[PDB]
Amino acid sequence: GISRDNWHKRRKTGGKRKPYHKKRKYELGRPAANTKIGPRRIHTVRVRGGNKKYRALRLDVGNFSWGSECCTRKTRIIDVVYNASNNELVRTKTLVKNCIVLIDSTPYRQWYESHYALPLGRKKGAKLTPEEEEILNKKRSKKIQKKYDERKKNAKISSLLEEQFQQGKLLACIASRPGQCGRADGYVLEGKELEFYLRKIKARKGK
Amino acid sequence: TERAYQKQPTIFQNKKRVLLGETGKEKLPRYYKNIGLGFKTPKEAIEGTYIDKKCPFTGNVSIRGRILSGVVTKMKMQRTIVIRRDYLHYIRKYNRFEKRHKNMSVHLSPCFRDVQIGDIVTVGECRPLSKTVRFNVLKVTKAAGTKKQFQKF
Amino acid sequence: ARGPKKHLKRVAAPKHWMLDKLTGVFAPRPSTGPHKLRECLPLIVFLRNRLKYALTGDEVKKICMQRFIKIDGKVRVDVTYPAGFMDVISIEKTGEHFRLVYDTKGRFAVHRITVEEAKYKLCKVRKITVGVKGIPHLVTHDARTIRYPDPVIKVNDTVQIDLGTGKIINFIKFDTGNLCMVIGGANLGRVGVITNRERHPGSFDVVHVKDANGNSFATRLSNIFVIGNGNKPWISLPRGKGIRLTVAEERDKRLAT
RNA sequence: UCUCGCCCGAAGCGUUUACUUUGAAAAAAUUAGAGUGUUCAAAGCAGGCCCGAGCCGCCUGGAUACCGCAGCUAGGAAUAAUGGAAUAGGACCGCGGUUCUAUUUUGUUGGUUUUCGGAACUGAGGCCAUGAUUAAGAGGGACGGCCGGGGGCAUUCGUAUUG
RNA sequence: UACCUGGUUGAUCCUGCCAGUAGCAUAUGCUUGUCUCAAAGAUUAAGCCAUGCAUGUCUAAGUACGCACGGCCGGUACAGUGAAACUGCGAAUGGCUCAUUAAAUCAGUUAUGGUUCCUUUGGUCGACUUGGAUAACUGUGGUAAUUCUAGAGCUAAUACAUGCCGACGGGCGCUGACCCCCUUCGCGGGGGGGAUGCGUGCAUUUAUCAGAUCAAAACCAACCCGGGCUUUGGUGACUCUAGAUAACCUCGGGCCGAUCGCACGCCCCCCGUGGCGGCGACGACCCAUUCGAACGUCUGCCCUAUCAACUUUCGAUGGUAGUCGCCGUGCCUACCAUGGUGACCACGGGUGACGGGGAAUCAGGGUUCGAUUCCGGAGAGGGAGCCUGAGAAACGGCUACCACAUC
RNA sequence: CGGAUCCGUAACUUCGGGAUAAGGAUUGGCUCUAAGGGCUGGCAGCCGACUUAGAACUGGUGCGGACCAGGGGAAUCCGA
RNA sequence: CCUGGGCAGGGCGAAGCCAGAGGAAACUCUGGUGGAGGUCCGUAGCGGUCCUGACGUGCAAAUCGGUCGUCCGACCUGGG
Ligand SMILES: [Mg+2]
Ligand SMILES: [Mg+2]
Ligand SMILES: [Mg+2]
Ligand SMILES: [Mg+2]
Ligand SMILES: [Mg+2]
Ligand SMILES: [Mg+2]
Ligand SMILES: [Mg+2]
Ligand SMILES: [Mg+2]
Ligand SMILES: [Mg+2]
Ligand SMILES: [Mg+2]
Ligand SMILES: [Mg+2]
Ligand SMILES: [Mg+2]
Ligand SMILES: [Mg+2]
Ligand SMILES: [Mg+2]
Ligand SMILES: [Mg+2]
Ligand SMILES: [Mg+2]
Ligand SMILES: [Mg+2]
Ligand SMILES: [Mg+2]
Ligand SMILES: [Mg+2]
Ligand SMILES: [Mg+2]
Ligand SMILES: [Mg+2]
Ligand SMILES: [Mg+2]
Ligand SMILES: [Mg+2]
Ligand SMILES: [Mg+2]
Repeated sequence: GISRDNWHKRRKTGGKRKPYHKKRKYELGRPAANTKIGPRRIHTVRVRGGNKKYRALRLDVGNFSWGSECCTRKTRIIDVVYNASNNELVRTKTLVKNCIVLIDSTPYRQWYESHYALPLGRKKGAKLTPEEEEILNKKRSKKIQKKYDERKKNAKISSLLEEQFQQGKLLACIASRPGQCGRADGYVLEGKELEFYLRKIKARKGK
Repeated sequence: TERAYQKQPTIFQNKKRVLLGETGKEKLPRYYKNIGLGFKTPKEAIEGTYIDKKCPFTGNVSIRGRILSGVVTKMKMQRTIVIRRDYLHYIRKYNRFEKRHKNMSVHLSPCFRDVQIGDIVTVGECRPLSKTVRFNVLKVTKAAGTKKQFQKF
Repeated sequence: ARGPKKHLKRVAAPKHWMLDKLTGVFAPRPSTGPHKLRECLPLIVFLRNRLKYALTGDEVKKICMQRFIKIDGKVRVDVTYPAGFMDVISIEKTGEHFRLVYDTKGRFAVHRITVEEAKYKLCKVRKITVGVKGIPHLVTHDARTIRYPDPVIKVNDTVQIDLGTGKIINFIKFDTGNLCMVIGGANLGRVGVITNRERHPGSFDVVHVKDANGNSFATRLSNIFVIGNGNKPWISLPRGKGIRLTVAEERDKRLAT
């Protein structure tokens, strides 16, 4: 019975408009489904024109894009911090279109090893994890190609992403609508946006 | 600068320029849209700083439909001003005119500086930006009298 | 109201169908097709009212489902199928091959055409696009969406189309000096040489055209059908060259009788 | 301007109106009006020619006009208001330097430097007949010889009345 | 027909109104022979309704073992007509009324590049037939009954569902053992081939990269030949269409025919136990046209000031993010700013106000109606909510309250 | 009824009042969130005050939990 | 008359002052600051309306319990 109509409003001045419709069908309103961080649970919604809308009541996994290196991987959602539109939704842990998600940084480690070998984020131990780090021995000139990938491209993921990879968490901005398409899709906060949101989260934890 | 929670229109910032170590500039990757219609994009949208969703030269606001002209009356509303369109109305019985005006609101893009009260501005039809703002400021025309004058303090 | 309209009144029917007031209340509603309602002509109007083949509409409904009347090569089972400007009507038994061009008054003038020209058909390009796997498509005002058309076709062109295979041939562009025929507005059915186009940023450009014996008229790009190449019409057009002379000249023609 | 193929098209293009002449502009019915002997007429859009049935028939109409006001286009420049420059922060021509990019030719690729297209800033002089319509039997202000029971404050005089 | 006349006074002239005059459209009186058209429960009561009708629908072509009819008729299911039902579409059009409604609806003009769209028209569509369920039907019933229905048995399909074969694997990308040539004593330096493993198509959801007007050079290290070469389209604009890159593609699961009829012939031959299959109804993911919707832009509405300030905690105006919606929208939420309108009449009331095209009235100018047959809006006693469905806040659909009202 | 917070307040009038007019809602417990400052430097770091507002959760509708504590309105006569 | 002493907390918010808006001017409107009063609720203090309560050979030859009126003043009170 929710009407998003614009005929129950005041005018440009503030004079009251007289009601004469009966909240017609082409101006529907459906209640909000605040998407949690539990398991996967998506209902369907019939749309005018027979289309199908995917209502995500709670989500676990998502699809997230690294910004610079162009690597998009599947990622389990950890936590919701600093929605910056409504601080109640931070406590509620609600997924919305422009929200921030703690990416579990595990599926980027294997790609960073496979493409930018001699990796980092390995707790500064250098003795554990028999990953098959140095087993294939990199026989042909593709070892030199990986040397071009590691030294000429120089692999700089400077100290913000260094500390986040050592902590295992990563900061992400959602770019999809979880209430419309039912997907937790987003990108990784990189550089200036990353230090901006990090300053905001640090100030929020401070004061 | 920015006094909000995020301002970044379309252009991806990170080219990963870190190869030997240099600061460099950051005003180069700016989305530069030309509206067409024989109307020049001002240089404030070239070497500016503002980030606006509703700007005709920066945002995704497509200018279509009608092209009108008003006079700037008030500034006191944030990033949008109120114009006045004076016009005459022919009446069949008495066989002469009368003055009528309709004060409309219009989105003033922050590239247009020197927007002092009393100058004829050109406006263009767009999508509904808000409840009362449908037009968009297109070109500031009039110099509003004389600009040479200066006073004490 | 709720949903689409489904009936149609004779009074709200368009003028160019030559309908009546005393005969009936409802008008034949044209079904959805490749032509809009203000620029179409139903088959029941073409047979019952225009050629005078059947007095009632039920006889037309019987014969169009007894599979005689076909449009553009294939048989239309509907009694109220929409036709339009520059179409080929052919019925299968005698020499009855009707082109639907516009009369100078603004009516659907009948035109019996030889089969060697009735096999072919001109059609105006409505727009052009690209699609699946990067292939080009062309959209016709006759709702023909043809893939892999040509690279040398502007939006406002006229391309000859085949009726048997649906293949395009013989494209002609919108150039100063081509022969065109105005199809919409107050100057419909006006055949004249393209004289001048004037572009406007308000998405409606104007075109001044001239014809024979020194006359000129202005129209809009949404109402122009290019028909020839420099006073060389590809289609034979009936009742002279399609010219509105003068009401006084029509009275003089009637006095000449 | 010859910027795109000695003249022509396109584009630079109006500072924006008010007023007028075109043209497009919409839906009909209705109104005026063409034709048509519905037995006239109100009507309707019909009908008319040759054939003793023997032409497996022909021809034509179902137009036009108005559709205020509002919006679009192309001309007109009289009347009605608007700014051009006046602390010059004027308009034109061509020279000084700073500063910036794209893509053509050096046979290509990666690195440096220019001419070049122009945007941004700045310095000096010359060119303008160098720029302000004269001053309403319009108006405001100033002057100086008066003017008047004009107004306010204070003063003086005069009978008479009453005691 | 650009039209006046009687009336104040003992009499004249004037301002002045009253009364006559002529249509219009409602009612009524009197009277009535012919004929052609012809409005007609609008004004008060959008008050209440008994009764009877107003929405159903079959092709050679979805499903036929109905007990109903009967082809000659033998058997190797089904020749055909076929009531009833499952399925699909329609019942969101038409018809009726004007009670709300005063920039609200409408009307002229513009655009959706900010959206959806049944059907039609074109493009697209690269396991010799699988599994349960059920109606009609047969018997058994319930109460005073409804267009009421449980339970026993049965079988169907384009109702529901599951689901492979074809098709060579082309080509691309990442890894990739190994291999070819030159130099170096070797290490090493440079160029060129290459099986396995992983993904591949369209649409959805992301993120990234490249994307059109411009002509002369000066050097450094490699090499193709005898100084010398290479490229999607459009608008006025785009974050348009179309490319490439890495992943998702959501069980309430996007597509990639387990459909149906027709008349029938041919071929290699190892039977045909296989192909040669032509036309036609179903929507099938998507893209455009078409029917229409939707919110927008400019302009236009009667009377009233005994309606001069109105709007804002409960959004009034704007900005930034989000929610919802088909999309842009203070439509909704959180934060921030104090805005927005008005003496050119807003705001607040009244309308015996649905808006127009139009109708009446004969100089011109105007004045008054328009519920009414054409378009658009609103409602089905009041208002609220909603399934199905592309389209409804539907009412000859449903649910609950109020007033009536039936057995 | 009684305190406090947020709405809303009439007849009349000396325009000051009437007025805490009248009539409603909330009030507990526990977690949070936001806002309101000082001192050090050529925009950064340390230290503490008790207030207000909003949100969620929960208890047998209980919440001024004891105590503290205005029943109200319409009138007449008289005296300001 | 002289000389000393004393009166918890809240509510109403006058003059004056500041800022903003309107207007040609007169001036008006809004939000604060301010703390005026023989001003309101109310304690101590001072008096004593009602229960015509308790006593009524009582605590008392006039007192006690609730309920009270006023409490910055025309206020209460000691000593000379
Ligand atoms: Mg904290
Ligand atoms: Mg009279
Ligand atoms: Mg209807
Ligand atoms: Mg009414
Ligand atoms: Mg809010
Ligand atoms: Mg008249
Ligand atoms: Mg008249
Ligand atoms: Mg509407
Ligand atoms: Mg309705
Ligand atoms: Mg009724
Ligand atoms: Mg109905
Ligand atoms: Mg009914
Ligand atoms: Mg009182
Ligand atoms: Mg008291
Ligand atoms: Mg007293
Ligand atoms: Mg007192
Ligand atoms: Mg009192
Ligand atoms: Mg007391
Ligand atoms: Mg006493
Ligand atoms: Mg006592
Ligand atoms: Mg007693
Ligand atoms: Mg006793
Ligand atoms: Mg007391
Ligand atoms: Mg007191």
